[PDB]
Amino acid sequence: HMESADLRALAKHLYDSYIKSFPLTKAKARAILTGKTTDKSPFVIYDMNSLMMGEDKIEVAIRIFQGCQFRSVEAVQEITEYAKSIPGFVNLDLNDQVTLLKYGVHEIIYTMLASLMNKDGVLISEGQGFMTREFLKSLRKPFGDFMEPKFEFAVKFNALELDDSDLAIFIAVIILSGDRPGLLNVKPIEDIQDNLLQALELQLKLNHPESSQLFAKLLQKMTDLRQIVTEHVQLLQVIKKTETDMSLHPLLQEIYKDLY
Amino acid sequence: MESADLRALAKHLYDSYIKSFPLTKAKARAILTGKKSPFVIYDMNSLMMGEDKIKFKHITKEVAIRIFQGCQFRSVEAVQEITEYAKSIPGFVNLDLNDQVTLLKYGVHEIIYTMLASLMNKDGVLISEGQGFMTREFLKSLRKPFGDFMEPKFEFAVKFNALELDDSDLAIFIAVIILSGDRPGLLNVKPIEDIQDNLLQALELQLKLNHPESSQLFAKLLQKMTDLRQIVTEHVQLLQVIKKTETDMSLHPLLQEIYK
Ligand SMILES: O=C(O)c1ccc(-c2nn(S(=O)(=O)c3ccccc3)c3ccc(Cl)cc23)c(OCc2ccccc2)c1
Repeated sequence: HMESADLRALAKHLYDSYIKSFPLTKAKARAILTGKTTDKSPFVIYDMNSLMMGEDKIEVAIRIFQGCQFRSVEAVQEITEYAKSIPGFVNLDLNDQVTLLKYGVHEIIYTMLASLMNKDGVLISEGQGFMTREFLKSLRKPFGDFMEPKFEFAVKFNALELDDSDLAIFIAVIILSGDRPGLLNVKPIEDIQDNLLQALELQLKLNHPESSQLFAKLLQKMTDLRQIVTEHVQLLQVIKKTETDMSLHPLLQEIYKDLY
Repeated sequence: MESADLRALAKHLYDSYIKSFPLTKAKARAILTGKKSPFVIYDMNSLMMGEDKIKFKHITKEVAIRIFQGCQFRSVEAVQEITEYAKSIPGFVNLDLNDQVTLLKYGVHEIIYTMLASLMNKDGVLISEGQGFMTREFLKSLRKPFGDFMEPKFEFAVKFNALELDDSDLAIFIAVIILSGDRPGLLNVKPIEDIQDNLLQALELQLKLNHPESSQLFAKLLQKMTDLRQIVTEHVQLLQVIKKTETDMSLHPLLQEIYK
């Protein structure tokens, strides 16, 4: 246990890093998804023709799939930058640094994807675009079904009503998982996470006092996260045996080589 | 400001510098001179014994590369320590977040070189928080590109250490470097220079009181930031060559990400 002032200090630290590391915060995403801003209004893609006009303003299922893979790579870069700032992370064994990231980036991506989503769609191109869930759900053969459970998770997850400051600590807890497969020094990983959890517990208590057992309930959502990554990796594997024309990113190839 | 305030600011920064960096200059100096002897790497065999005995954090391809990379992991590790320290400089965290990021982005190299001198003498360099000592003859003698990559760090430390600065001098000098208002892309230079003029004020008084016998040490120390900039460009231009010359450098995709 740390003194509560130390945890408050840790939380502020991490919020600052998160702000610096991720250009599109939940705070900015919500201001776009709600409205009353002629300054911030997205272009909305709901069919093939509006997609064709989307390029001029900012095969189809592949074009969209590949574009998602490059946004994903962009996010691993941002998450890796953030992780580097978590107190203790860079002092870990170098091999374990990779393993935490190998197993953490996806669970973090979906968490952060939820900030860019509502029941009806998802922000793209750094807020400038909005692609509707119904349009994606209607893409051919294997795709389309690739996007829907993220929406199903995002709707429930977003009802916790967390903000960027809450999320910064929650992301950290994810990265610092000492039960990831193949870690060499689990002990120093748990000790760090024991601090992030303490920081998160306090942060949640103060920022959401009317919201009973949010800490518990937020920890339970990592159950949902694990399954989404399972279903997703099973899906990517099918496209790999179906589409031999297209490829993955070197960085992406690494995250999904082995893994539970 | 009143002299008591500069004495206070200097006391403040020394206190912060102590907590932020594991191995002070005072402690390194006690190690490099004499009076638990550090494990000494002076050739290929003693390095092989360095791991599996003291099992070093950064060194675990082939030998010269392994060492070259190990320096970069320590550098990344140190950047977090400097970032922690910067957060305590009065006023720093109250600046525009983009500018905090810019000041660190362009400052860490000069601070790393500066502090590297505290761990160096003419004959070698401390590693692993003092537990190791790697000889300059060994580093200087690594093959083709790598040998010459390490020797200038030593060439700098020897001249710099002839000023005979201590941690209380160095804490302010570091602060002055961070708060450099000529870094590219700053949005609000005024408050950065305002802070720098105070750190300079504290630095000038500190040197006068701590080194009264040493005329124009303030001046001579400002002249060394002329040196630092040229050494950092030389270094960066040198890394550029190794990246384009050595194809034996294949690290894990996620590692290259962390260590870029
Ligand atoms: O303890 C520390 O504070 C500490 C800080 C920096 C280095 C260190 N970094 N680099 S660098 O990555 O090229 C670099 C340098 C300046 C700016 C940017 C990047 C070095 C290159 C040569 C040398 Cl001799 C040292 C360094 C450090 O080396 C300890 C070490 C030496 C040999 C094997 C393993 C570890 C220690």
